[PDB]
This record gives sequence, structure tokens and C-alpha cells, in this order.
Amino acid sequence: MKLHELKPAEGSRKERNRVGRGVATGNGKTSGRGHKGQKARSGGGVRPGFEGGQLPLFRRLPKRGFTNINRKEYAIVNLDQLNKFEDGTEVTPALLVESGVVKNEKSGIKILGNGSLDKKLTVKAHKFSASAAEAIDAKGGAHEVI
Amino acid sequence: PKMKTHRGAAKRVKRTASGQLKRSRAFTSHLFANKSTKQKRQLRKARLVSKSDMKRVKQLLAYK
Amino acid sequence: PRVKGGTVTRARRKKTIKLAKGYFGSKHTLYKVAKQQVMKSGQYAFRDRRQRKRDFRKLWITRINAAARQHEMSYSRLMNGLKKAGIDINRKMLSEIAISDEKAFAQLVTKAKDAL
Amino acid sequence: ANYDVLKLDGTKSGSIELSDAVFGIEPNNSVLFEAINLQRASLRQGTHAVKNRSAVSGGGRKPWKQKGTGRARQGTIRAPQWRGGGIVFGPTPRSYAYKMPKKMRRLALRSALSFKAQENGLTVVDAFNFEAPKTKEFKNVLSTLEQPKKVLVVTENEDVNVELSARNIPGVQVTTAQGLNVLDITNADSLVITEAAAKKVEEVLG
RNA sequence: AUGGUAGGAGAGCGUUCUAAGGGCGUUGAAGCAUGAUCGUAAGGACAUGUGGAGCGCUUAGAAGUGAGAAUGCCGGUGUGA
RNA sequence: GACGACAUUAGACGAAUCAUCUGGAAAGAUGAAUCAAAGAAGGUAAUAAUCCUGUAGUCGAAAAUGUUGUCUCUCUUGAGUGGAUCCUGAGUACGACGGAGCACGUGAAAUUCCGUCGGAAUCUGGGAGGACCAUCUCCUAAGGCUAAAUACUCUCUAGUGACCGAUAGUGAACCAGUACCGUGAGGGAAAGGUGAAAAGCACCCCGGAAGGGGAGUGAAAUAGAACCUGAAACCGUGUGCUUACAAGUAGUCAGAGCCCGUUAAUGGGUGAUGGCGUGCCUUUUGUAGAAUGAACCGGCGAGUUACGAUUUGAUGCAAGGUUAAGCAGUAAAUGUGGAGCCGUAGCGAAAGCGAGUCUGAAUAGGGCGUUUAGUAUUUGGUCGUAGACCCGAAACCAGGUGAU
Repeated sequence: MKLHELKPAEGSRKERNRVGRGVATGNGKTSGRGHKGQKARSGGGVRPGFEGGQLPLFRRLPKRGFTNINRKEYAIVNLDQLNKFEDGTEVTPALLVESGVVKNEKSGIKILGNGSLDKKLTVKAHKFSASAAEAIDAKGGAHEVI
Repeated sequence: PKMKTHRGAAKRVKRTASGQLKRSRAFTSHLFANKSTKQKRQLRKARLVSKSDMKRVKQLLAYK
Repeated sequence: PRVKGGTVTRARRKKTIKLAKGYFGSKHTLYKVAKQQVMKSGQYAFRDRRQRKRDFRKLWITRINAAARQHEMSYSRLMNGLKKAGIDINRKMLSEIAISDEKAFAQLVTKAKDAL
Repeated sequence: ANYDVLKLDGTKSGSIELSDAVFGIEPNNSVLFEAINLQRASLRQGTHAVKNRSAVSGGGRKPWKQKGTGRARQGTIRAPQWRGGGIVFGPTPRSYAYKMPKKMRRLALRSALSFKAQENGLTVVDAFNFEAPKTKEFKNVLSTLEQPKKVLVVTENEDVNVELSARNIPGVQVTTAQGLNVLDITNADSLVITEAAAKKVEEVLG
């Protein structure tokens, strides 16, 4: 293109709305705020959650629970993701990472039985689901808990 | 700077899969003898934050 | 970058001043009261464009009543006779005919009469 | 996807194949626009400022009593409705630069070069043999090669002699293959390359 | 189908600056003054006087981007006389 | 230590143009040439790469050394095992009471400090690992010194700007923290422009002079120092139409008569007379309102920016998408950089289980979920944190000034 024939994509750009610049805009005098009150005032408005003195929702309601600071979360992978590999291959966490199926090994890798495998391979991981191990061994293959 | 989270709401509510907020029920933790067993067991059922309240308290839990 | 209020204020006010030509005193020199009058002037003109038609129809009807009462006939009965005889002629053209050619006006007054 | 490699005489030296992936795509004008606007924004130093009512000198005391006797109520001579000063919402020192994805950047470059090639605004030569800088000789070279007023010349890595030769001519700009940019590509009407630089850009954009 | 205040949505006119392109100017630029001109509006030209050096147009991009009112601020000037 | 460019710094050299037209004067127009490691910039009677100062670049000396390369002396070519015995920081550690600081609200305070009272162990020792006990892991207090990366700029040198251009921008472009105000601490202005060149009006006339009229300089003197341009309010002099029987938000629609003659188009100016007609803004159920505000004119004068969230539009890639800091680069683009972030699976307080999970004794029944599409930057709208659309209090506190 040419700098003197520049043109943006359609729908990419709008002009901003300028308030307080006369009647014919429809945003002139009050600038959209209405006439009086707490919200017409500069810096006005009421803080979020404030209900006017009625007890807020998050004090009507009770708290419950606690957080486990040392919690185990596992990088999840299903059978339908393993179909990209070849039969007889031996898959490992490092091979998963290299293939990009797993971006982050959090506390180990876990294999879940959502999809359909249609393959035959050996797997080495930390945890398995019962359906996953069953569907691995059904077509042929082994699961070795690391 | 960063937005700050409302901690009292954070340890009162959790976020479901789609976008909703699951809460706990009030009128527990104290006198039940005036109440019936039906009320007792039914106040153990969870509920969702109403949309009318979400329209007000959305920004308090954006990082949840 | 800074932009200062140059020449646009003056042009905008000046053409209003020019619209205010012929007004009394300060109303052709001062922007505020000149502007106030021009707005009023336009509103007046808007309603007078419509009052004009009423006024002229009123004039034509007065003239036709006069022309008929020389032939011993009222406006009301003349126009009922015209309508019954089929004449779809304007009150304006009637007035002008009555002023210019009295003979033709008599000639169609005869028709308005014999249609009753 | 074949282009004639010429000599400084302008006759010929051979022909070379160039990837249509780099020089033969359909240009994406939206991405071009975004890239050009980005590069123009990145050159600004947003070094502008005004003084607000707190930074204007003086204005500590209330100039007269709240009721006064017949006057308007005021709080400082440096308030914004006063001639003295106090700007409300003026410019502030800041930056206009922003970023966008590497894939978009590469796409913009490819689209620019493809536009320049399909407009017959691409020329490729053998090496520049400049043992000393001579603006006059470079002028004669650009006369032999029927080039327009605005032309971009791309060496492989760096040639200080041809840079010095072409520095002082209006309309001419000199760049490295690594240092190519969408702005100085699009501003030009023609693009002369050395074969080595062409191959380098081909490999780093393909 | 088209009255309209809080208010929501949309499309536009102008101001200063920047990029690129293409132009105007001592055979007289911008500003100022006048005019019976053009456009649905914001508003845009042309002609003539004054003035004596800078300024438009196209596309895009940034804003200290449009005042008649705030017992508003600053200057000039009236009225009462 | 011979130590081998402070920056090699004041400084010096530093290419290349003539003519005609208009002009008061050309750098402009026309035409023909030239230099370029120099087409950055500014002046010159108007707009100059080739007229001047200059620029690129080259040559350069004192205080100097770049503080840089073997650099005289001088350096540190290690002495390993057991550690059995001796030493290894006392009113200290530690404790109670009262307090403070640590993200922690003074208390189980774990950890670290102040005051008052007490007050030890010594390598088979002692301390820590969020009360306390035991096992394990780590360390060895009560002695000291320590560059770099980091923070700021009254200043200095060299520069930059989608910063201001005289009510702006420093309070201050000039006589500025000055005239001026105040006992004093302190507060605190207004005020730029002849012309290219002063060639800044010889001389004559009116006049006491100021002022002026001629003459003259000049391109221009309604460019004459109250000096570029010279708006409006306001003050006047002349005139074309009109007005002393008339009730008025001063205009509007109609309309004779009189005068003129345009951006020449079913034109302009005035207006005998008729009809209609209680200003604007704000606040109000409602305002001609005897409710508010504005003497007039001009100028100035109010939703903005950063960061984050959310949602729309645009684009790129897509079961994947994306870099942050830093580094190289012209204060750019770009390249590199994969620690991290979102998504690809949820349910449950949690252990945990997993396309299911939670409840339940039970799989039942029900709740949330599955039965695809996200992610990065950007545009608009809104919100949040910041003074957050602008002006405006009475008052509170801290430090000072005053008994003329």
C-alpha cells in the first residue's frame, strides 16, 4: 500500500464519544448523568456492593470451607489426545511435553478415559483412571506407574 | 494499579464451570428447635447467586 | 498539542449579526440579544407560513360574499349551488373572476341558482 | 517466481528463484495498516506537560471571605477559571508504543514485499563493488537502472561505502536485510536488492 | 413511518498538529472588512478592498478539539450624567 | 613505574552557479551547469546543497593521559588424617510484665527490637524448622570490614520533541521574586513586535508650546517611535427611505409608495398600513413570571491520563495461543528471550475421584457438569484505584509570626 492511500479495515475504528459539547449530541448539559443526586457529583457514585445500608449479600451469607495449601493438581490428558502417536510407541512425560500435549507438569500427569483410543502403545505416568487403564490394555499395551 | 478482590465474598462463594457463583445458605448455625427437620435438611441444599445480585457484585470477584 | 479559539467564534457570531440586519438598536450589534431574536424570528416565520393560507382564504371568501350579495345571493348558497352543479373551481379564481370579468361571474351565478 | 539478476551496467547477469511464500502472497492491508500505525507511534516521545492547580506557584490562601460582601466565592487565585493558571486535563508525559504478535509482524513484511514485487517495483542485482564512496557514481548507477526518485537499497549485512555514497541523495535510503521495516518499504517506489540479501530475507521469512 | 425532556443508538461539520502524496503563493499567503453565492445542518467557495509572508487540498493518524450564562477570572468600554 | 588517542576538548582547514523576467530587494519563475563521506540548521532586502556562518570529514596542544597493554619491588606453587584433650564472642541467650516492628489487630507470638525485673549452658554443647514434647533436617549467636548491579538532579556539556508561542509557556521572554501590599512571618503583578537599512521627517507655514499642513527619505509614513496586522463593544460626521392622534418581547406574514442596480436571480434598501405575537438560561407539578443569573464586548474557562476488570467490533493463529524482565539495536521497527499466563475437564469444604463427581448406607433421586474453541494485540462503551467532570465551605491538625 501507499502512505497517502492508507485505509483501515472496516469496523476496526470508531470515534470516541465527547461529552459536554452542546445540545445536538444528546450528551451536552448534564453529560448523561441526569439532574441531581449523589451520582451526578464528581467523584460521586456509591461503592460496589453497597446497598444503601441494607445488609449486603456477602454479610447475609455465611462463609464455609478452607483451602489446602499443599494440594496436588495433575496435568490432564485423555485418550483422544494419544491417537496422534504411532502404535508400539512408548510415551513418557518428556515426550508429551516435546509433542506439546502438556505445557506444564504440575504435580504429575494423569490419564483419563474420555475419548476413544483406536491405538496400541505403552504409557508411563503417575496416576491413571480405571477406564483409562482398561481401554489401554483392551487394545493391547501396558501402563507403568512411575 | 491492579483491582483488589473482596475477601469476605471470596471465602463465601465459589465459581462454577460456565460463569455462575455457587453460595451457601443462611439461617443455619443457630436455633433449629423452632424449625422443622424439613427446613433443616432443605437449608443444606446449595443455591446460586441471583443475576440481580451479580449485576452489582460482578467486579468484586473478577479474579476468582 | 494546543488549539486556541481562533476565528470560528467570530465567524459564527458574525453571520448571526448579519441575519439581524434592520433590527432596533442593540439587536443588530450585540450577539446575545441578536441570536435570541433570530430564533424567535424563525419560529414566527414557521407559524406564519401556515397562517398565510388561512388569511388568504378568508380574504377570498369575503370578496365572494360581496360579489354574490350584488346578485342577491349569499356565499353559502352560491357555493352549495356550485357544488351541486359540479363546479370544482377555487375561491381564489372565483374572486379574481369577480374582480376582472363581472359578466362571467353573473353567468355562473345563474348556474348556481338553477341548480336549486 | 523468477527474477532477473542484473549488473551495475544494467544489462544482465542471470536469474534467480524466490519463494512465493515471501514475495508472492496476497497482501494483507489490515495487518499492514496496524504495523505502520504501530511503527509511527513507537517513534514518539510523549514529552509534554502542563501545571495543575497544585503545581502552579502560589494560591495558598483564600483570596477573600466566603461570603465576601457582593462577590463570587473563590478559593485560590490559581484555580482553572483564573487567568493566572491551573490546567484541568492536559497532556501528561507518557508513551504511545504498543506491541502485536510476531506472526502478524512477519505477515506485514511479507505482504509489503509481495506488493512491491507484483507492482514491478523489485530489482535484484549482483554485488555492489564500491572501493570508495562516490555519490556521483551511485547517481549514475541509479540512472542506468531505470529507478524512480524513491528507492530502497538492501545489502546483506553492511556496506559502509555504498551507505556513504547513497546517504546524501534525496529519496534514497539504505537498509540491511535484518533491518528491514514496513515503513521504509512502503514509502519507497522501488526496491533494489543484492542476491545474498534476497536469499537471507527469504530464509528468515519463509 | 418521521412531536418530543432524563436518556440509549447512529451518521457527520469544523479547529491545531503529524506522515505521505500532490499543490498554491510579492503577477501578493494567512488574518481583517463587505457582498444580492452553495450545501438538508454543523458549515464551504468565489469576487473586491486592506495586509505584506507563509498556507491550502487528498488519505490516514493524534488531541490542551467547538461557550451565552458558573453573584465565573482578566482586560477594554458604556449607563446613571 | 617507558606507563603507548581524557572526550584526542579549546582551535584550524573544509567541494561546488551563472544568466534573464517580475521586483524596492531575489534564494522565487524560466534556462543552462556543478558538488556531494557535505541535501543538518540558521542568516543574507523575498522560499538558497553550490553568498555567509556552518555541516560530513581531516588535521590538531595545555590541565591531559583512554586509564589502558609485559607493566621495577611485591605476590599465594596448600601441605593431607584423626579430631581423643584445649579454645571457639555473659549480665549474653533465654524467661515474666508492659509496648513497638514484622503482610499478621499484642496474643499460643512462632520470628525480630525497646524499658523494668530475673538469669544459663559450653561439642555427650547450643540455636532454628509458626504453641509444647520426641525423632529427623539445617546451622554454630552474643566481634568487625566489604566493590558492582540500585536511588535522586540545585548543576554542567552535547542534543531531542504529532511540548507553549506573550491571558499560553516558569510567578518572571521586558525593570522579577521587581513596582506594590503587610508591623512581621509572608503575599505578589502588569508590561514583547517601526523598517531591509535610521535613511528617525533638512526647509517653509499656523501656533506660546503641544499639535499639525506642505515639502522631503522610503517599496510603503492611515510604517512617524502612543510606530506589524488593527476585530467588536463604545464615540462621532455625512447622507437615501422614514417619523410629532400615538399604547409598543419591537419581530414576523401580507403590502403600497420612494430610492438603487447584484456572485443577475421569479434582485436589493426603506417601510404608510393590516394580521399574529408575554426574552434566554436554570430550577420546577407548574415560571411572561413580581423565583435564579447575566451592564456590554472580547479572550480564558469543565468526563481527561495511567494501571487493572468486564463486554462489544477488527485482525492473526488455532487444540493450541502468547511472551514479561533482560540483551543486541537510531530514546525506533525488529530479532532474541518460554520463568510465567489463559485454554484443552469438571465435582467436592477436603482427602480425593474423574466425563463424571457431591450427597446419600444405595449407582436410586436431585445439584453442578460433558454432549468444543479458545487465545494475543487493538478500537469503542462501562466500572474500579488514583483529586477522577469543574468552581465553592464553616472547620481540623503541624510548624512559625506578632504586645510599635
